[PDB]
Amino acid sequence: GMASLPKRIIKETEKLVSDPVPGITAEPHDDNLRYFQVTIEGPEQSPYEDGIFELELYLPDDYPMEAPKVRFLTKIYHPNIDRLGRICLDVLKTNWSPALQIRTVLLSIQALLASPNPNDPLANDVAEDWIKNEQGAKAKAREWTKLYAKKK
Amino acid sequence: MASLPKRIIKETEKLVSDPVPGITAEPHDDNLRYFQVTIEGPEQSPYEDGIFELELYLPDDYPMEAPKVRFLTKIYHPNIDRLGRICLDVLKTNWSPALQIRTVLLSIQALLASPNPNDPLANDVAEDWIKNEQGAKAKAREWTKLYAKKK
Amino acid sequence: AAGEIDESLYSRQLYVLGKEAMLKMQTSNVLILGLKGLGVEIAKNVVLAGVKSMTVFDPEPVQLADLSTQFFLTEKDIGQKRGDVTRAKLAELNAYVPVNVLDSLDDVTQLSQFQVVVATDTVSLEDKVKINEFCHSSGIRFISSETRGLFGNTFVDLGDEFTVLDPTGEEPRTGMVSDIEPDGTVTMLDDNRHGLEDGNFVRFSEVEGLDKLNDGTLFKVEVLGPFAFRIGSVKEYGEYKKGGIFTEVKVPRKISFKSLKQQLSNPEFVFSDFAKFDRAAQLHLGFQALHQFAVRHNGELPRTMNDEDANELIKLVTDLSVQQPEVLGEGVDVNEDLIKELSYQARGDIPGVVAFFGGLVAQEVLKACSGKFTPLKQFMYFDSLESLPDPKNFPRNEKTTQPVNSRYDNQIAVFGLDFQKKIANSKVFLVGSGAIGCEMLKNWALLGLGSGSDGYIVVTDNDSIEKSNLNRQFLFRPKDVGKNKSEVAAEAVCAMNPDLKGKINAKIDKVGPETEEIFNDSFWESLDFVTNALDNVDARTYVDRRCVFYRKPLLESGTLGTKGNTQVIIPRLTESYSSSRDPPEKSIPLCTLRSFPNKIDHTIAWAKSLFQGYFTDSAENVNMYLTQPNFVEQTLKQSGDVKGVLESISDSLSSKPHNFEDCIKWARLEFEKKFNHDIKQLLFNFPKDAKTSNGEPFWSGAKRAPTPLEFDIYNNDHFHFVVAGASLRAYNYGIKSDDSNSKPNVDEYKSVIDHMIIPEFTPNSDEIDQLVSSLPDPSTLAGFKLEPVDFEKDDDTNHHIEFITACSNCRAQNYFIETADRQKTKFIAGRIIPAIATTTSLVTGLVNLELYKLIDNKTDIEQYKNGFVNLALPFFGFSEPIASPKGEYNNKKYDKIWDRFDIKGDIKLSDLIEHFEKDEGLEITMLSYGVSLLYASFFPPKKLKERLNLPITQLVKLVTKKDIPAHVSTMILEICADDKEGEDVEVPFITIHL
Repeated sequence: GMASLPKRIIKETEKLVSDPVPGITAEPHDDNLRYFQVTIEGPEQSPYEDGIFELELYLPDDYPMEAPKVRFLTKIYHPNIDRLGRICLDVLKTNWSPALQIRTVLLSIQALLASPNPNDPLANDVAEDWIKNEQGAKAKAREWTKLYAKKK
Repeated sequence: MASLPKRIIKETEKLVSDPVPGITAEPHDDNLRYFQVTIEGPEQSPYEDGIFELELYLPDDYPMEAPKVRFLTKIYHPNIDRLGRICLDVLKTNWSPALQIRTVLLSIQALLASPNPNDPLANDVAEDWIKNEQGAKAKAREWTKLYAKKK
Repeated sequence: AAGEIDESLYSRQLYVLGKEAMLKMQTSNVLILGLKGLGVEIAKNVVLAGVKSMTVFDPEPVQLADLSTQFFLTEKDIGQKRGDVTRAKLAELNAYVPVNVLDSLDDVTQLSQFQVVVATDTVSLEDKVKINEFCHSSGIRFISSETRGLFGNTFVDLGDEFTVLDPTGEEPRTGMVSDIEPDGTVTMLDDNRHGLEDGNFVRFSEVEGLDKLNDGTLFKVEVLGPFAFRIGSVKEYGEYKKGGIFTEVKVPRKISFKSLKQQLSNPEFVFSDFAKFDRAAQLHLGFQALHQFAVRHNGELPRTMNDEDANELIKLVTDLSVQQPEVLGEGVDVNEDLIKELSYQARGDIPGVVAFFGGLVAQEVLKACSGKFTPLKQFMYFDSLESLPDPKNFPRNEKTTQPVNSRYDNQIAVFGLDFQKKIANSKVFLVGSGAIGCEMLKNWALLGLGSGSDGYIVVTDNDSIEKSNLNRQFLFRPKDVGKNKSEVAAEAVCAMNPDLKGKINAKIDKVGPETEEIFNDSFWESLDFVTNALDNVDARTYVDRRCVFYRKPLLESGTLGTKGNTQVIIPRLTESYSSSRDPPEKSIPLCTLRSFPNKIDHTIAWAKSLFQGYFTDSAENVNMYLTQPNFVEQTLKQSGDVKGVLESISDSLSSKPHNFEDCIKWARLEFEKKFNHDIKQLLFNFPKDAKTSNGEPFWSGAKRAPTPLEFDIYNNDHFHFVVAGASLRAYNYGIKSDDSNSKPNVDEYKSVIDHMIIPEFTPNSDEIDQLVSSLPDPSTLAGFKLEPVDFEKDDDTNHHIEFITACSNCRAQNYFIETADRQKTKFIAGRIIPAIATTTSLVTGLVNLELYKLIDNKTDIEQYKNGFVNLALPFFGFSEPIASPKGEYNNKKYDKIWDRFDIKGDIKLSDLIEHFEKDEGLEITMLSYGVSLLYASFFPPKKLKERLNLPITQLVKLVTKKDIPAHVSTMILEICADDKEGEDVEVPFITIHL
């Protein structure tokens, strides 16, 4: 129903440590509870499985009426993630409701790294590569993971 | 005196003689037309915890005209809108003079136990009930605790 | 000059009614009989709305008692005819509406020259029946309304033939089709709900296969589910392939009205309140009996709070129910308590009940001129008896209620002198000075609210007056444009009621965390309640939270065109405004915005970013580059789009224009880049014939395959993209020409473009190293700086909406989307809210009726009402406020909205922590101040060393490295906690008193 949006964040942050999401870290700044630092391990058996990907997450003034803003900080070869780190996710825009959480957003990105949809692309060059040259697209994804996504 | 008050009298006397399980229904000492109703949330529905209050009015042309009814308690339900208005076949399409206010109350009790978000008179909480059923029942259970009285 | 509408004056009302309704209104001559309070509240709204002519008629003289609700009368005018003196003031409201006085109504044929006739309480029923009869037989539309204290009614009679053209006014529903089965069943694309009803009519377009289905033919809709409907057999049309957009269409509906003589005896009731269905037939006989009483008594209404007159009115009402047995029915006796109350209050003249009917009736006057919206049919009765105070405190009898020779005598007649004194001495805070703010002030001026010794009004609004405000903010005149709303509105209402002269404190301040030095503890504590006249939800959610903190009542109110609502927020009793508000409209997906629009809302949102990129953000980067020493190396590690920022600066030095001709060139080149090159690149990746994975067409469903644009200077949207583009660019660089020279001329822009070389398209660290190196030193570029553009949507001379509409439409042409004009683009990109005075006036009436209950400190929740209204239908709903939900921790119960913990003194963290444990049995796990997490139990032991021994003020500085300011007396804190079992519990906030 409602609560103050620091109280909301507080509750969500407490549960993110009380029980974390497998493969994901997510901690806010004690200076600004709106800004989060996230890291996501690349899912198993995906072209990203070897690396760690860093994200920035901002909770806007009217959260959870408005959805969280997200930006990839790590460079990645992915149909739905563009040159500036912007993401295409249904839950962020069309399927957002106040009932959903940060936890929901992070699981959706994790699900997206494991299963791209180049049929609704953001990075158009790499989507047509994903459609027409799939094995080579995954080759370039595995390569960029090694070049840019540190290790682990 | 006249026909319609005698109809109400007989229906009220039977609602006392044999009450409907889980439902309260008593008319105002001011106005025989107006009824104060309460309905317990059916068991193993998202509303099972609370009590829901309704107001029921019998119009001039009753029982040719159906009873007007209004949820007073706030509820998350596909067939009940923000103002308490209800979508029931027996109220509009399936109403006949042979039916009773007993019939109406049982229909609402049946509706709280079994919503129909595919009905044409539905809302937008209906598309939540269709798309996100488990989350829709979560919000129903929550609103029952927030807004419906305890028992 | 028939057929011209001033789009700047009527802007916001034009989104409610539209062009055709208003072209018909300016064809209508309207007459109003009776210019007491209710009269003017109609004329004011009808004149503001804009009719061909307003004619008024009240040749009877002004008495002091008339000022109880006649805001256009002062004590100067006493002894003079109300029609004459009022008519000069209405003339100021709208220059486009002549206002005349009818000097005599000696004959009923004088009515021939009017399309609408409005009879008010000053007109007797014998005359109303005769006027109505002449009107019905002659084809003149008739409306009437009466208010008797806390009661009122309205009647509508538009003749045997009246055609509703649009019954709702809702922008017609529209959606994309995925399957049309041979039987006619239509399924929706991506399971989006059509939002239709049984009996609607749709036309289709773009439905491949069923060719003739798209010719504009209509199709009646039977709703199957939320995601499907049926239209009837389509076998004859062919068989469905793909595509399709259905578009709802409004068809005319003919209707007939019964005359007043007929409806007095067999009435058709539109109801206002669910729990008062019975009172309508009761007040139908009552309002009639009042007229019969007056003809028995030399024209006089019953004496106030008199039992002899009320006992007769009961008698008179009983004889009517024998004469009109249909009204009450059978078994229904007369309600004698309700008729005695009617008789007690007949003289009564209440501001709130007047503004209510003033808007309701005026809206029906407008429906009568236009055929827009569904008229009332035909009687409506209304009463707000629960506004009456507790007779234990403010008793009503023949003494307490008598006139005192003041403008408030008719209000004193209903409530009594004590209560009227208590209103006067109240202390109010009004946030906002717009349409609602204005009507609020004018209501309070009539009540005398704030005029008492220890009463006052505070009104604040940081905004200034502009032309379109005048369409519904009637305290402002043309000469006041560019001035401050609250200040002029404060003056305005003092001219109405000098009893407030010096008691309204008109401020100019915004209400946020930054002005809590002005709106501090002592300010809020002294107030009796707060009233909200604001639009934007962030400021209202703030005020709502200040009220929870200080525990003050709050009256919220809002209109959306013809729709309105009211909300009462009561300490320790009801929810708050933030407790439950519905979510906003979903945002546009990035991929849809960037590459795949299919709806003009998408192109307009793309053109708005582009307007911000060219003419605002580019010039902010360049000016920082030219002034801030480290901006170059700052960007390298601070911004996100480092590439584009450096690019923007580079382009601003490469392409530095020197004459207006260079700007025209720049614009034409941007046309190619945006509407030619980028589409070709998109099509290069995803051709029209592209297949997806799985192998079904890529451009399908929600996707429209674009076509590149060949520039054409004779295409209006191409021409104006380069004109507005040229002019906005020129502004950045301080270049001469611009639109103050003349009107734009295709031929002279053509000469420039014709001689241009335009490049063909080719399918497209060290990147930045170039950009960084290829930028000169700023010192080099002496004497030069850009002027960024500041998007204002209501200056027509400034080219802003001209660019967004042309840019939006050019992109619409790419994706084969129908172009929109300036007024529509200005509505979506401006995020404009439709607003008309009828709803505004009305909603304000309801809020002031709920104010009486605050003045009496009503603690019974069932006395209050939250109102909903949709004047288009019309529909009036009234609900009981929602009770504040209750929480519970450790068996102790608390109010989830209003309760909290209070700790005096700047306390040590661990003191607070153990204090809670040994008092409430609670274990603080999380703790924040504002947006800063001050304590958390998952913190490392070394983190907790820093903090646990610190007072909260020093703790705030530790975390934020910035300290609380001296003026701060309190601090709110949010906490998570666990109960005695270690289970989590919801708990309220903490207030610290420093």
